[PDB]
Amino acid sequence: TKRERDQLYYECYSDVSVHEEMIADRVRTDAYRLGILRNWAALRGKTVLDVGAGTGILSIFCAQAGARRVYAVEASAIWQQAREVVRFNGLEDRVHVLPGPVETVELPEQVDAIVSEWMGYGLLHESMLSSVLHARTKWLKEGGLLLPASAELFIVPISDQMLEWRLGFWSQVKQHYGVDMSCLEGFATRCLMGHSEIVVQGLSGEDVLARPQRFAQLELSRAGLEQELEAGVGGRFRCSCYGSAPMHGFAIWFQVTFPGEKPLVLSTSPFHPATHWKQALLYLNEPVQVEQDTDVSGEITLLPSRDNPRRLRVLLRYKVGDQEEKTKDFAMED
Amino acid sequence: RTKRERDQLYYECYSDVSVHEEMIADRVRTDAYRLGILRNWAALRGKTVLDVGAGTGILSIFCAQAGARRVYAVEASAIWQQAREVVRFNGLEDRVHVLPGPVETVELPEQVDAIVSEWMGYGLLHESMLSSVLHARTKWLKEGGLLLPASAELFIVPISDQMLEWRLGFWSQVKQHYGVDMSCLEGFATRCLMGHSEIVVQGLSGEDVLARPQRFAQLELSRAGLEQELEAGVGGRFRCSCYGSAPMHGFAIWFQVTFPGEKPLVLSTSPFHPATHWKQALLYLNEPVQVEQDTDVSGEITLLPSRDNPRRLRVLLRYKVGDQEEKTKDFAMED
Ligand SMILES: C[C@H](N)C(=O)Nc1ccc2n[nH]c(-c3cccc(S(=O)(=O)N(C)C)c3)c2c1
Ligand SMILES: C[C@H](N)C(=O)Nc1ccc2n[nH]c(-c3cccc(S(=O)(=O)N(C)C)c3)c2c1
Ligand SMILES: Nc1ncnc2c1ncn2[C@@H]1O[C@H](CSCC[C@H](N)C(=O)O)[C@@H](O)[C@H]1O
Ligand SMILES: Nc1ncnc2c1ncn2[C@@H]1O[C@H](CSCC[C@H](N)C(=O)O)[C@@H](O)[C@H]1O
Repeated sequence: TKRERDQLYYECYSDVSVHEEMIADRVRTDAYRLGILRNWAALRGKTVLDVGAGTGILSIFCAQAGARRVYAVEASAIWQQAREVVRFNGLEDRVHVLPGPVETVELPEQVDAIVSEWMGYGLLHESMLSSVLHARTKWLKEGGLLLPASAELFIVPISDQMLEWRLGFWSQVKQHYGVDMSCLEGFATRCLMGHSEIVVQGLSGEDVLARPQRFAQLELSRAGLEQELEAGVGGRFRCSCYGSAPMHGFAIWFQVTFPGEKPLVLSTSPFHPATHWKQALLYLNEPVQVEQDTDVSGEITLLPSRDNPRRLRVLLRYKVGDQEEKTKDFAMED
Repeated sequence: RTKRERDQLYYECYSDVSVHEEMIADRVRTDAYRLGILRNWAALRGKTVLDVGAGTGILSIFCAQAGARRVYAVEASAIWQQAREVVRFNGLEDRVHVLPGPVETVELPEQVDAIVSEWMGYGLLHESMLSSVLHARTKWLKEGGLLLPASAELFIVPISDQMLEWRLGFWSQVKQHYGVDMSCLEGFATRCLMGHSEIVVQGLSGEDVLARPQRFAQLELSRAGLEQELEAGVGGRFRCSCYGSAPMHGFAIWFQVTFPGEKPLVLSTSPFHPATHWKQALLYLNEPVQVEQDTDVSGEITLLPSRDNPRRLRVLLRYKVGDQEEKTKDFAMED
């Protein structure tokens, strides 16, 4: 039920831990600070809607860039901590915390700018972008500023170092304890790779087996986008492996772009500094060995789950070299 | 919340590889049992063994290697199928017999000369598996029979969790990195991280320990009314004296278990010993208390099963810190 699903979802954000995690994410939090301060021209003297203000930090960054008024809308009980932070920084007169969903809140005026940190695992887990787009339609003036303004999604075949050690563990028992358990490699593979869950795990550049491929671009200003999101977003990809590796499946990640000076990009690439998002891993049922110039192709759609519209679903089709086309349907882990 | 529903959810954890990888990767735990079993070759060579919860079968195989003639590997989760294959692959399928199902209901062809079991949960008694080992002792161990391990001890000490101290202080550091003062959120963070009634499993070290650890219970597995003690709740009074000035966050408990020898082998989960998968079980007060050198800390702790889930550890804590009034807190193992 909606009532139950919202209450359960907002329960997460009424607790300190996820906000500690988000603000401790320097890459994420510095990116928004600099994205905002670099848009001082467009914000100074202007009104801002912060969609999902949480502890209020981004609304305060907007005030510090010289916005005349900032509506900090927060649906979870954390709105009380945002009010306390705004009062505590002496900005009660410039930042107004409004409890409740952005979909139903009443702003006194339309706004010149929206700022929101709406991105989930795999970019679209939690489906918060719908709330930002709802706010854009209803509260942003024609021509108004969107922070960030766009998002891009990337895919690449990976060999996951940590998964490889966990799979290989059972073959090393004999050397450690004088019992041969190498026969549980099959079992370990079914348990760790044969599930249909998206796995959130940080990779390094060494886990990446080809040139990453962009499979989608979301321009938040593009009319049509709400409908695209419920249809599902994605496309085809093609790439060539660098070398011999046990391929475990694919990583997807995203970046978002603030307008500038010059445009600031917040990346969640494994080639770039770690963020709380890590990457979203799509494991094959078992490893497939690949080689220099092995062709990996397929097609991916990100769409909301039927039973929970905040639950990211990934439909993957893929071909590794001369192995036949396969299909796998993933849902975000609990 | 039916018994058959609680059981199938519990055993579904053990039917998956992850827990068995974690346990076998725990060198301290796994070496202690290898060594504790092989050290006991005398009483095992040519003898019958019951392995209560054989899992992937590893301890059942240590016993065959120790020279046991017949080992019954009882395992209630679907992992018994993986144990059968491990035994087969190590060429031991005539000495080690994997029997599926709960030890409470399975049929051995005979009484056994030894029980071995790795029954220990977080805070020692989380999962309430000791009850199954004792059921099997009563029902299947011969008079004068051997138990591996033989005893367990519970320990308690006031702690100043350096990790929690960092997390509570985090909101005071926001102004320095980002130019926003969020120091006013310390109270909120304290309510969230300390104000709940969950036992937190977390690895401490000496720097976290505020006093001499106190033993608050000794479980001799051979002792008669132990099952009844477990139902009533095991525990006892404790008192200690703080080492220095510190924000006290609460208590850590841990356990060791002892195998008979050589000398007796002690598997310890103390924060002063090498790290295990069990770590320590943390009991936080609702908020920090400032203690000083020689600040007196005392109370009484009971460990017992929860009412709704009998496999869920509950801790009743009564404590007093200096001249603050006695307080009470009732903890249940985190899910
Ligand atoms: C949208 C925003 N920009 C964001 O980054 N949110 C974050 C940030 C940090 C998180 N740490 N863990 C989680 C998390 C953990 C478990 C479950 C879920 S959930 O089902 O999507 N949920 C919100 C209840 C989320 C985080 C979510
Ligand atoms: C008793 C045995 N000796 C042992 O050490 N068991 C272990 C060992 C490692 C574990 N890693 N995580 C868990 C764990 C994680 C979630 C839930 C639970 S549970 O409620 O107690 N349950 C079994 C369903 C347990 C472990 C249990
Ligand atoms: N439809 C909606 N209306 C209002 N707030 C929402 C919302 N959907 C999600 N939120 C809130 O949006 C927040 C996203 S997390 C980001 C919090 C804060 N802006 C920061 O950057 O640290 C959560 O607090 C969540 O409760
Ligand atoms: N009453 C019971 N009867 C049989 N098996 C049980 C049981 N209670 C718990 N178990 C099983 O006991 C095991 C304990 S943990 C794994 C122990 C394994 N012998 C090892 O040391 O690596 C789990 O596999 C669990 O499923």
